[PDB]
Amino acid sequence: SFKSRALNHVKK
Amino acid sequence: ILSMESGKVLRAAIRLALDVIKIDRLSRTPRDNMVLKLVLNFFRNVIAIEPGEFTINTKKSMPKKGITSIDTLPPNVSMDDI
Amino acid sequence: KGMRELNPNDIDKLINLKGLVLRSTPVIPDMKVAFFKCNVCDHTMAVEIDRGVIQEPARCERIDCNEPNSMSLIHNRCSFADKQVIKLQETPDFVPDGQTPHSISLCVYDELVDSCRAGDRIEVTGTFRSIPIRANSRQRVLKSLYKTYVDVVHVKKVDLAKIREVAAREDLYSLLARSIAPSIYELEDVKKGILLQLFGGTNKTFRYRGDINILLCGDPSTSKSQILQYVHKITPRGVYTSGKGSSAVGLTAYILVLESGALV
DNA sequence: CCCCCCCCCCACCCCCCCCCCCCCCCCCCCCCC
DNA sequence: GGGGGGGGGGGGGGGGGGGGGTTTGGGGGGGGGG
Ligand SMILES: [Zn+2]
Repeated sequence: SFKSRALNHVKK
Repeated sequence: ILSMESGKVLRAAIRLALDVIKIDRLSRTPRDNMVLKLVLNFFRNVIAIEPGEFTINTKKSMPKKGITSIDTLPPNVSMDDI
Repeated sequence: KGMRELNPNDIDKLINLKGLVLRSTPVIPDMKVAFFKCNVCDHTMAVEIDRGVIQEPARCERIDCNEPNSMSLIHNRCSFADKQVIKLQETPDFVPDGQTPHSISLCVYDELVDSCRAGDRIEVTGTFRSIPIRANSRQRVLKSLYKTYVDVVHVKKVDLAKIREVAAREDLYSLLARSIAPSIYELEDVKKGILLQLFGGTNKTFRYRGDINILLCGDPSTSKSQILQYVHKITPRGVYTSGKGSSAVGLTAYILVLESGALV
């Protein structure tokens, strides 16, 4: 699998 | 779903449910029970759709600037529509 | 002290120069505070510019975000001071006349912008300053001899109670008429006519104007030119010239741009 | 007064920069005292 | 129950490679001569 990270708009 | 004809398809969904709520508690067969459950899942899903998270590959390093924007909406949508 | 006389000892001192303004730039925006917005979390922060350097935040300020290189400069939410640069010339009066006058650039700031205009003889008081200039803008490399400028902190050019007291006098027509040129023969119909030319009439916008126009005829062997010279000194914003060989465009406006002539 | 002239205006090395790789440090987890 | 040691992730430094850095003609304005 592809090592990756999630960026979330709700914490704006 | 929310916009079209003031969301008249929502009344279509409740009418489809009403046409098995009319019959008796027992007369609602497993198919009728399932149909009511699927109508609830429809309303649940329509509430539940929400913009996705911008998910980035971390093998390659960051440039001298970070992500340009987290906005993941399609061009024909504004957040107020959602 | 003269513009020609400034030397390396002055380079951080306050100085004061007399000179002639040749021309000025438009107002130039100078960033005093930078404004940085986070691309991830939309948080904003402000940075005062230190010696012309943006102290950019390397990571986002909010500890709950703290993403690196995520801050970006929102140009039109930065805060700007005003700057203007003016070319100030050594006056042709003070030069050793066999060789050219010098000139010096001066920087003038905030509401001191546009305190003077082309053709103004002024004093400017300011810190003398020097800065290096790049050999190529793509590089840090600097040329050894610095540019110099004066960074100004002050500028200078070159009531009714009294007026009411004179207004009651009975000889006032002749009193004002004599005053325009008491050194010249009294010719007081000419002086009275000129006094009315200095008063002027009134105006109406619906065309006509409240002007007055006079022609001194008579011999070339009389003092009328000297009267004109004094009236040109007396008036606030006049001009003096002469008509022999005077071009219709030279007197008025001439040619790219059109520039105004003597009458205009 | 009219026409012609003439004048103006214009069209190979070194630095900065970026990418790639390796090491070191710091945290977490497990074991030992 | 706390501290040490082992193991894995993440960040920073250092090196290497690459790209960039004046004449001639024409029209119109302006001035001078017949
Ligand atoms: Zn942030």
